[PDB]
Amino acid sequence: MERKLGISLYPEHSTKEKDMAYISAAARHGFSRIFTCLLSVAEFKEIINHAKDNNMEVILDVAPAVFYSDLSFFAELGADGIRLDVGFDGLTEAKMTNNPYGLKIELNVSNDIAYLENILSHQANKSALIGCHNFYPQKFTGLPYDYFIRCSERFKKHGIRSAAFITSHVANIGPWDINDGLCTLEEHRNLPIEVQAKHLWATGLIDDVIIGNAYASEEELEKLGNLNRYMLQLKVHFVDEATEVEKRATLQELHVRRGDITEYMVRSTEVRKKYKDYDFPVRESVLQERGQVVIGNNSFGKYKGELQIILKEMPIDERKNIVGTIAEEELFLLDYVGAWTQFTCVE
Repeated sequence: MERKLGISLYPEHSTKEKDMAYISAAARHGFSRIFTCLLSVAEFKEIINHAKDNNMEVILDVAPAVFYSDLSFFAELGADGIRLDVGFDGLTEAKMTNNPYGLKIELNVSNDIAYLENILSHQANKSALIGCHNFYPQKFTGLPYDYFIRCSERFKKHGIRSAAFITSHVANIGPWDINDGLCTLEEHRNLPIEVQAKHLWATGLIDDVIIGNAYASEEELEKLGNLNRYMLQLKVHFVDEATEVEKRATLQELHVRRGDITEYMVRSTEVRKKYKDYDFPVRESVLQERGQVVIGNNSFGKYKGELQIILKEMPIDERKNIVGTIAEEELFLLDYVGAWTQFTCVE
């Protein structure tokens, strides 16, 4: 399943000019999805048209107070779908998927109940359904990890497109007065924007990553657009002593964690076939600690040129050279390198 980047808009808290400029900005970094919020016609129509000219999928969230299943009004705007933030009896959802306007029905992923099982037990077009998590403006009210996974696995089990929200650290606009950041997972509230996106995609359970607040900076859009969406990339910082060959082993290789794992380190064993002829002089070895990129040196015999990323502390081993460290904010990402997982290391 294709992976998209998205942005959120709140046109009532802004002008059509800056919203259209933002859509343009996000478009030149591979964003192709918009979440838009009607809290309180022609200008929404202009903005949405500008979005559709820039090949962006538009999902409308409209407050149920500001008015039934004549979804024609959403069609006339040029929206591609509507969010059902709160659900019904399942039957109503089912009938909405048969709308004659080709509109997507976006469901709330964030409720861990047999919601889909209910909807699909009625005569429902599964192919019209998508799903998106809530975001959480109040600090500490975001979703916990295990709950978030259960929720996302429901939608994955049924092959339905999923999405979640990440938060910008520049953006100043959300739907309400309280805005402590707009992300789905609580743990993402104070993480770098690109790390949040990396995490969501690394779960294997999220297809689309949407910035929940507006406007993300040019730099933030660029960072997100630069990411490989379909493979884990771990930011590495080299030590001063790292040789050219150690850096090439680190950066030029598609690493694979050998499937017979150890809990102490990620072993990239195919690397040492290419590098076993090369010079890895012994230098000052240090305590092995989580996040270190190390390599087997000249004195490691069979294991010379074996690149490892440390997962758990081990005593000094003079048969290894320390090469660098994975960025501290990204250490939790090591848990997504399982048996046989490909990953790269990037600067």
